[PDB]
Amino acid sequence: MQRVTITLDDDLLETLDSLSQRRGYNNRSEAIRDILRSALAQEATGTQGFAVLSYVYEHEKRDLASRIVSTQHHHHDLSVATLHVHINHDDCLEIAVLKGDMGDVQHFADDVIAQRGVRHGHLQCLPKE
Amino acid sequence: MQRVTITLDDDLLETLDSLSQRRGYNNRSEAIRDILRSALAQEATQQHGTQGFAVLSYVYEHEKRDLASRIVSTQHHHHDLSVATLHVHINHDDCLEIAVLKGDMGDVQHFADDVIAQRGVRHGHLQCLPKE
Amino acid sequence: MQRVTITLDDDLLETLDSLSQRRGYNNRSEAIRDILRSALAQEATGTQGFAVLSYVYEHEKRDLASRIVSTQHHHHDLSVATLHVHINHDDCLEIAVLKGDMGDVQHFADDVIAQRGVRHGHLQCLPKE
Amino acid sequence: MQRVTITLDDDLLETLDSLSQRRGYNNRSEAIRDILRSALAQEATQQHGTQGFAVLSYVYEHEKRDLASRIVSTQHHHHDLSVATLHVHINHDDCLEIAVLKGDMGDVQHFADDVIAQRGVRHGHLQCLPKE
Ligand SMILES: OC[C@H]1O[C@H](O[C@H]2[C@H](O)[C@@H](O)[C@H](OCCCC3CCCCC3)O[C@@H]2CO)[C@H](O)[C@@H](O)[C@@H]1O
Ligand SMILES: OC[C@H]1O[C@H](O[C@H]2[C@H](O)[C@@H](O)[C@H](OCCCC3CCCCC3)O[C@@H]2CO)[C@H](O)[C@@H](O)[C@@H]1O
Ligand code: NI
Ligand code: NI
Ligand code: NI
Ligand code: NI
Ligand code: NI
Ligand code: NI
Ligand code: NI
Ligand code: NI
Ligand code: NI
Ligand code: NI
Ligand code: NI
Ligand code: NI
Ligand code: NI
Ligand code: NI
Ligand code: NI
Ligand code: NI
Ligand code: NI
Ligand code: NI
Ligand code: NI
Ligand code: NI
Ligand code: NI
Ligand code: NI
Repeated sequence: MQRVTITLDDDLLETLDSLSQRRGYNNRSEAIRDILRSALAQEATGTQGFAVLSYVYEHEKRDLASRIVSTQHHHHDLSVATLHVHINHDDCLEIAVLKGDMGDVQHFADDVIAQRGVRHGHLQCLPKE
Repeated sequence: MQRVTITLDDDLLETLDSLSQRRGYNNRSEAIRDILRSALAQEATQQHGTQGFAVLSYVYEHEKRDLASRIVSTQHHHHDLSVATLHVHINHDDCLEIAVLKGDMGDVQHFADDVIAQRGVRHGHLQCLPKE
Repeated sequence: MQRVTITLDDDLLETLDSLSQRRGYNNRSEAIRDILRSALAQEATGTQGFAVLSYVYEHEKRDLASRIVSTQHHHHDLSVATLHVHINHDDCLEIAVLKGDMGDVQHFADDVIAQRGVRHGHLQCLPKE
Repeated sequence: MQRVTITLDDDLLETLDSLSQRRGYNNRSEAIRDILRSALAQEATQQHGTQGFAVLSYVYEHEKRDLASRIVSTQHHHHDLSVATLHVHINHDDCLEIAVLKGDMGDVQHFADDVIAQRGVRHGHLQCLPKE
């Protein structure tokens, strides 16, 4: 067993402690060691497949409604279908199911979320494997 | 029962006959009686004061005139009637969209119009399933 | 202008009259003439395109949940994606978006709705034209 | 601020290093600090007593063992948490499904488990967007 010293800010530690107590850990190291185990295990996650793109945006702002649909049409091949739920008067929750090469999928995601007016962008890839 | 006579013009009649022919009908009363029942029956499912769910389909060419931004804005104005919308990019220009609505079958009718009656939207189609 | 005499049962006429009065028609003929106009106009509705299949079914009954998904997988090519809303504890509202030759679409619809356990089956075809 | 020392075993560490390498990290505190914040932050969005919406994705092979009938039955048991589910037939065996949920972020967590924790379901993934 090796050792590693990290520096953490007060608020993070305050939440982490609140959690280590309740979740039944003897101390910070024990609790952090556990989060690492799960997190790294998820890193066991090739060129083609499907993907789920989630994100929230406001239809008005920079005419995003039109922009995001136009964008998706430029890559309509990669697009399978898009689910959309109106959450409030301004925001919209959208989920685009994508098919094709992961490279194209990665690019598609950027065209949609890496821009002003879009929040909570999330992309899960499901490669053929 | 009760017999009723309808006054039809030469044109409307030549129509009812070629289409009834194509659809296997050999008799006008039958062709007309079904069209009628089919109508009044759909007329029903739409009444106000009845709850339920509905399916609204339609195709639109996103570019035109902010139909995307206006179609989406219209659904937000009535967000309480919307459950979720499914959109499929048909080709570089056409958008197939399907919206599930729940609530008063009446208000739904309105909603279908506010959208289906928008310059640029075609193939509109509603289907109300009263909660029974 | 030609003439056509049809026979209608009491209840239908009772609804039709209630309607002709309120909707402002002078009589049955005037009201029926109007329904015909619209109905026949809709008959202006070739081999390929998309379609929307709607229907309601109860997940339990004859294991429909599994059957309808298995069915759709036999024709997964014609299937683009399927929306599903749980309406109550027993019934489900499902809408399948279909792509392909109308012939295949017509067949697909029968495999899904023309059977016990399924209600309100509806199919709108959108051919490439 | 505050410095903390973690006791790691040779294996967990060789892991954190090859994966941090692949991801461009050159320092362990940074690799670990982000993993941590990312975790506690997601831990948050899930609390009970907060409303909102969520996205639940997962893949399943419909045949297996009535996973179709059981997955769908489970969603009906909690129908109030469901908004709508989107299903895509990946291939002759795999079903990609996406369910939108709204309500207490807490109950949602449960729901994700009742399904994601079903023999035959893989690639499960939740994303809670607290109504703020
Ligand atoms: O688009 C990718 C995702 O990016 C962010 O989450 C990332 C976060 O930005 C990243 O820092 C973390 O990785 C933790 C950093 C640890 C690395 C991986 C393992 C080896 C060492 C570095 O993963 C999460 C998702 O799981 C967003 O919060 C999420 O909504 C989005 O979908
Ligand atoms: O699957 C096709 C549709 O079949 C039924 O509606 C049909 C009805 O069964 C038919 O009888 C009527 O046609 C009226 C009969 C008139 C014919 C057409 C014109 C020429 C003469 C005959 O159309 C409606 C739909 O529009 C169902 O109620 C509907 O949910 C379903 O989607
Ligand atoms: Ni050691
Ligand atoms: Ni193209
Ligand atoms: Ni919206
Ligand atoms: Ni409101
Ligand atoms: Ni691009
Ligand atoms: Ni996989
Ligand atoms: Ni009589
Ligand atoms: Ni589109
Ligand atoms: Ni309105
Ligand atoms: Ni119809
Ligand atoms: Ni019914
Ligand atoms: Ni005449
Ligand atoms: Ni095949
Ligand atoms: Ni259901
Ligand atoms: Ni209930
Ligand atoms: Ni078949
Ligand atoms: Ni057309
Ligand atoms: Ni300090
Ligand atoms: Ni499937
Ligand atoms: Ni439960
Ligand atoms: Ni995530
Ligand atoms: Ni937010």
